[PDB]
Amino acid sequence: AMSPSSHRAASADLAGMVRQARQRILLQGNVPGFDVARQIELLHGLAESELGRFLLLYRGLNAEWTHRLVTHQPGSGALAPLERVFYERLPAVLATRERHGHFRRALQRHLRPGCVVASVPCGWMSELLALDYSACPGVQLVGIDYDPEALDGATRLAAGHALAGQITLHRQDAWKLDTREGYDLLTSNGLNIYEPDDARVTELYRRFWQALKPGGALVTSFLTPPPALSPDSPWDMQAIDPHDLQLQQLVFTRLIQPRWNALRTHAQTRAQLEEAGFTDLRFEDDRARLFPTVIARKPA
Ligand SMILES: CCCCCCCCCCCCCCCC(=O)O
Repeated sequence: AMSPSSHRAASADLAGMVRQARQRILLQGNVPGFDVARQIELLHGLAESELGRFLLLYRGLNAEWTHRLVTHQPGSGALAPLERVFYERLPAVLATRERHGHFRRALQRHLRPGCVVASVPCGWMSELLALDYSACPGVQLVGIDYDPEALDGATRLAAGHALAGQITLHRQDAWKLDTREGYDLLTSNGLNIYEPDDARVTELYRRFWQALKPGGALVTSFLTPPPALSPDSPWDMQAIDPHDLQLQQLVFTRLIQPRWNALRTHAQTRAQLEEAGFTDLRFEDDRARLFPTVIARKPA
């Protein structure tokens, strides 16, 4: 488990996080569509869920939960009723599954025989292990992650895979990446959205650029700001169910309080990537434009 190391049992910290969320409900009262009692029911649904508990405690996703959430097939599995609504209806969850699809299409398009593909942070390597390698013999896969549990999980997920022997894993802080021209393709999801400082994200992109061979490509992603937050929000409100958005807003803002709130526009992301040395940017937007994918080229 992610915790201890807080030196306490996770159950003790969880009770605290639940108490704090309950107080925020009681002190702030009703919201449109969800009275106090209903909010308390939502909090209980979170606390009864394995993923819900992880989010209450840690306020972000790790390798395990990114994989399990992103690869969830709607209607499948053993989920409690409310838990299933969270897995299947929240606009941001729908968006990250769309994004996952765009990552797969982009990586597949750019794959060539013998190429070296890196994922940073690799997590369980869900996207790379899902690709079709039938016409790309000799691909080498590289996974970098700072979480030893992520690397263990990648190994376990790849154990029966055709490319199990083509994987090299490294425990490294992604923010300190210093590979020089080692990869043809690099994919990254779930780092920039946790870093509110724009310059720190630009520097991460620069390390990605430095790690790519000339002519290589980066596939990454970013969460975008909603209309309340930015005059330049790309959100298509006609592509978002109003009630499910209200549900997400209550769950995120009041209950979980997620750490993935470094939201950036297409133009901001373009500026960062161009500063880092990338050209020929292509954006692959999800339907509501909550979580675009970007493919960025390093000049030959
Ligand atoms: C079942 C408990 C509630 C589940 C709530 C899941 C909300 C996840 C939102 C995922 C998309 C945006 C955040 C991505 C963050 C990341 O990739 O690390």
